[PDB]
Amino acid sequence: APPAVTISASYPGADAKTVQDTVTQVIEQNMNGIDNLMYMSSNSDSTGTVQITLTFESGTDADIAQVQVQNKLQLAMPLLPQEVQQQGVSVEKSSSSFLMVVGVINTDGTMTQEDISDYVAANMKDAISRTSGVGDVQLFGSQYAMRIWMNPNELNKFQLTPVDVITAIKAQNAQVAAGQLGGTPPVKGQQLNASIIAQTRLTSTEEFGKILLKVNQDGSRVLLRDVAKIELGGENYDIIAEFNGQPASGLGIKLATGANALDTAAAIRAELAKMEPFFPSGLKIVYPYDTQGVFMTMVQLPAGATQERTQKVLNEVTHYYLTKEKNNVESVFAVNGFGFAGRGQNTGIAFVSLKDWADRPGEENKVEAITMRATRAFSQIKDAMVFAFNTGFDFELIDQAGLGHEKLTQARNQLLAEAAKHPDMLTSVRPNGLEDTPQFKIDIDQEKAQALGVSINDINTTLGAAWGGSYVNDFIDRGRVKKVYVMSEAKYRMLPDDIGDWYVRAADGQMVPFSAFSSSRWEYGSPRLERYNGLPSMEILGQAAPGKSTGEAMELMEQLASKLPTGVGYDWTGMSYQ
Amino acid sequence: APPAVTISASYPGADAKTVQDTVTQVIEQNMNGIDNLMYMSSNSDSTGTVQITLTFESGTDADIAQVQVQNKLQLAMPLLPQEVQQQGVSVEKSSSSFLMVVGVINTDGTMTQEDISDYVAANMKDAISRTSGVGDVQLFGSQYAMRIWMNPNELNKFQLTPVDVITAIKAQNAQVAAGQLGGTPPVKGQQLNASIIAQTRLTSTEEFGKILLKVNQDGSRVLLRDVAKIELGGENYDIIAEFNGQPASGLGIKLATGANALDTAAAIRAELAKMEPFFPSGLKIVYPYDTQGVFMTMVQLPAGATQERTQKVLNEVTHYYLTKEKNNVESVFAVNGFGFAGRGQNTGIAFVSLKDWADRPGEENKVEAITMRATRAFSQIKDAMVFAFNLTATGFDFELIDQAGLGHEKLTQARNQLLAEAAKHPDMLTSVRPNGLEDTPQFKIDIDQEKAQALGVSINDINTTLGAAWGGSYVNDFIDRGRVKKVYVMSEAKYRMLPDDIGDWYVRAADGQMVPFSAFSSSRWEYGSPRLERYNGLPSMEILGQAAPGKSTGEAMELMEQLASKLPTGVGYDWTGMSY
Amino acid sequence: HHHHHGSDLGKKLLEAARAGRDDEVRILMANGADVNAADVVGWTPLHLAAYWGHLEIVEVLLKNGADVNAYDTLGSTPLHLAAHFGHLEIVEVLLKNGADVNAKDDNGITPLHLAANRGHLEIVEVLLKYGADVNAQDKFGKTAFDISINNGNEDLAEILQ
Repeated sequence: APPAVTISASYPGADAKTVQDTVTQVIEQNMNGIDNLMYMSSNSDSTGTVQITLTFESGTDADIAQVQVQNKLQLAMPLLPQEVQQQGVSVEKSSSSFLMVVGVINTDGTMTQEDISDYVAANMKDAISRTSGVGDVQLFGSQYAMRIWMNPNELNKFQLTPVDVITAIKAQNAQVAAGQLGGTPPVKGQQLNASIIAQTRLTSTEEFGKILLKVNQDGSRVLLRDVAKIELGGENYDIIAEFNGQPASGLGIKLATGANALDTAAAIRAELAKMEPFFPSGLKIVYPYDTQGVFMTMVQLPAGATQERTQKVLNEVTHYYLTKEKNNVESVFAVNGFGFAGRGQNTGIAFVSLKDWADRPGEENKVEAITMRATRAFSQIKDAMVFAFNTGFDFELIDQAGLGHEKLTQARNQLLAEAAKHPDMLTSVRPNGLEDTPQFKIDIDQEKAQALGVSINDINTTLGAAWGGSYVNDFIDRGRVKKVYVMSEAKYRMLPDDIGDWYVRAADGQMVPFSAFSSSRWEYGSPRLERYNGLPSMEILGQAAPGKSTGEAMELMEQLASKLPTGVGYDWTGMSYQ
Repeated sequence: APPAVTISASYPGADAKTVQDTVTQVIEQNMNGIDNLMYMSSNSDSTGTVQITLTFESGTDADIAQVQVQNKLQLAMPLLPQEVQQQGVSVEKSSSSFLMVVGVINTDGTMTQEDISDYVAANMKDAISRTSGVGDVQLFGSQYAMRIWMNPNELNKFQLTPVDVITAIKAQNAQVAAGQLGGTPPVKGQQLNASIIAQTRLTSTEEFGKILLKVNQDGSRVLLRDVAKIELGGENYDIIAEFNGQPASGLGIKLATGANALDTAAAIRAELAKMEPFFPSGLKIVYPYDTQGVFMTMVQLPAGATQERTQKVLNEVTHYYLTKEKNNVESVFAVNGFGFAGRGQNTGIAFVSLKDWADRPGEENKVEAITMRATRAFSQIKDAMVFAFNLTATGFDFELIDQAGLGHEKLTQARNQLLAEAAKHPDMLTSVRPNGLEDTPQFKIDIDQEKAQALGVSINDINTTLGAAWGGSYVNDFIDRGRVKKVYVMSEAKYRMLPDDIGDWYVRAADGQMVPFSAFSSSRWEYGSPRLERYNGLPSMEILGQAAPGKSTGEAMELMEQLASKLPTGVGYDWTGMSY
Repeated sequence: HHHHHGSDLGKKLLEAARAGRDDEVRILMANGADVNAADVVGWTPLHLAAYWGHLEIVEVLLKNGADVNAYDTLGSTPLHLAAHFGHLEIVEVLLKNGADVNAKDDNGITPLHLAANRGHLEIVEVLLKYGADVNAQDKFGKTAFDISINNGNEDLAEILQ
């Protein structure tokens, strides 16, 4: 196949457009002078995530493509936002499909879904990631961070903001270089040499809780635990997994381009054998997907849909396999928040593992019939594309003259409407991406901010830190470096009215609520903006109708596309590039 | 074909010495431990640019050369000034010369040179740049940026400075991450999930115009359009191109080391074919240099020479081909401010394309004879080396090198001593000349740190006011018709032309008082270099020349060596290029 | 005027009022669909149709008793949306069918303020024509004249006169 190098970066709490116009465009403009690049495509998501896939000529050496890409990215690194750089950008040469899934459970149920995901993140993932042949490792869960969950009523009561909390965490969860007693060059006759130790990183919720925010004029103390709840919790909360309905975490492992599948999976198992003895009681490894004997089930809800909606559809999927297919299905490893096409609150995937081939006798109990029967059974599900799997065309509608997002959508729609009027040639002609959704547009009134003496940086930090979270600095959890995040407690960031309970401190020391200097309205915007060779795009999938050739259908699409508005072009990619 | 990797960095508003000492020396000190390296050279220009060329054994794998050069460059990146890093340092593995030029004009004359350069940069340059085989791509012009052209009278009227301007642009042309209502983890039962959208990048001169700089005590408002003019305009203004006298922009394309010229030229035409159907009305691609059929004309004026002066010389050259050689010459693509030499106000170049082979019968109508007559006719032009040539093995390439920290002024003296002796041996040596540029008047300004402190004016506020007004400052990015582009503050031209203008710029002290530049600085003229060269990490001066009619190079090198051996202590030499 | 969640036919209508399928809106109206089905943000189909400029649907919903003055959860009516996004004919239609020309969202922002800000001059004149208080102030004390100064759009200032 043609080799593909994938760049992944993130921006905590950023919308798609923000990701696109501070990260994706910047990187894309600097992917020049690389050898054998056939084409480049990208996504920028309202998860605050970007993925740029650079696809090379067949025969290209993947190591060389990777390196050339990494090097270009390195020279672009300083044009990115600091928030993005400090997350760590990754660059990978791998297959898009999983080679295997390593399941992890607690048979004594002593550990929750979150505790298992942290155990996996902190004790197992890095060593798996350093095994040879392992291209990419997806944790089905999140590593713990120190979570500081802010209360806006208590922050206001002591005349504090998230800016003050952040400032104080950087000052009191610090690791200081303090030099030595009797250090070089020393005076003559010095007898004593010793390291000076000053502040070290904090290691516990106890220690964060006694960070000293401020001493009142009357002498009393305001500690961080007085304005915030303090707990270990995920860097994010978007991916939750189950194994036959019980809590789980795990690792989705992808094979590095060109490596051996069989050697790589043996090496993984051997590395897993090294970690088992040191597991806490209850922890057990389960192997829910080994590459037939296995297949997958994709769950795509329309955009806007929450974790709770997607979980309800995954339950039906899991239920059908656990009840209607008892006799053929050994297990279901189900992941809410990650799907075949990447990541969102509205997507999910199920990995299915079948019983021994020999105990599934007969035509009707083999992979092909089972998947078919399941797709059939899930096609009734309302507002969810749900199919099970183990042909067509791949078309990019492209913005060639700065048209913008809204107009390229109108053109997309005009193409789809025309293609539906030719059912004899074209069927299932659909976007592969997402639809605009309601978003909350807030405008800061600069005039009012200025007249009250409230700085815009305090306003925007207060907003962002509270509603999107902010990666402040690092700490040590049982000897492992990890992150520290401030965000609002769930209950003070759920509804529009909550905006007006956040207060910012002005130069004169008075507290000023968000409502005094903001105003807001609903509007529509994209949760996934796409791009093809540097320009905005929209990917359209379809197939030829029965008894019609791929080429005739492509020919029709090309004709249809010539009649689109001025500025809109197109191109073939993936399966349709040749 | 010995492979070269090239590092290019850019520092807006920097003099040659500033570049050299903050960028070039830092990079060079890490250029060691690289396999198959023959030598290293570099220029540090008063255009705010550096170019380090690393040359490798022939046969050396170019991908590996590039990987190792960049590995070493990574050691210096955190030590470089942030203003350099933000422009984007580049590392390329290309041929030194153009494979082709892609010209762009407007046949309706409804777009300017400035507009055509933008259209090319935003819709065309990147895709060409990503094409396999494309080593290096030169835009003949500049992408648009948002230009805020400051007025010091209006700024002083409202107690503002460029620091205030810059600060207000960073705050009000921002792209905020604002999170979500109902994001994770939520309160169980949450139905509502929406992203929060706050400030986005501004997209238009109208939006920059209304950035609020201050509210007065009486409630009225000072907007950025009240202290500046606001328009789209080049990141810089140094490159201007014409095609047959009409406004043009274009792309100069060099081939990646080892790549196939035919194939690569074809991919470029194929990528260009994807763009044509979406051009605005009038825009047309033309092909003024394919690679006998073509030749170039170098135009080199002395240092100090303005863009207007260089334009006249280019006009004379263009004129000669369009009048005198019109039966032979199909087109002339003239570029002011870029050349063979790299780039600067006193350079230009013309790419010339001749008519069909069979529309020029006779020997006097072939490239040799044409370029010979052209060079002959141009020889009479004064304050300009102009010559035409096709694109030797009796020339030499000498490097004079400071091997004892003698400094730039002494290396010059020593140079003049070598040149003056080579000019008293016409039997063995003909036209022995520096390849570089001469020192020029430059305006040296001293900040009195004592006066600054007494007045409570900070040094950052002084240096940023000076730099940003007279040199220009990259503030942040904005979005122009859905493409990321830069935003620059600079003084409007009117206010940064003459030395008395220094005094019109005010800076605000701690106590709120406005202080003119004249209050804490003094100035005098002096001389300095506008292109400092270096060879293998040491200050240097390249000297060119050729053997004398008949005698072979090896004997001319033998004399140059004798001459050199008599120069002051500390001055050494080495041979590069041809002579290696 | 603040409407609540429909179901199945209320969802179908909302989704179709948005995409501009004129056929399917007519089907669902005949078959009982709630004309004032709101979504999670309080957008009725008339909001959606006004926002994405499907004039035919806007007239159809109005034919079937749709609340010309539906509020979303922030106080914003369909006229606000049409005025703001420069959808002239819809502005005419809505004001012809009883739209409150002086409706204020939670921010004190009127359809005039919005038409003013985005430079939609034809729409500004129509709003004035149908009663629009030209001295209406939003929560920051701004009129649509103040807007015209801040933008520096002199065509507008002279219309406001």
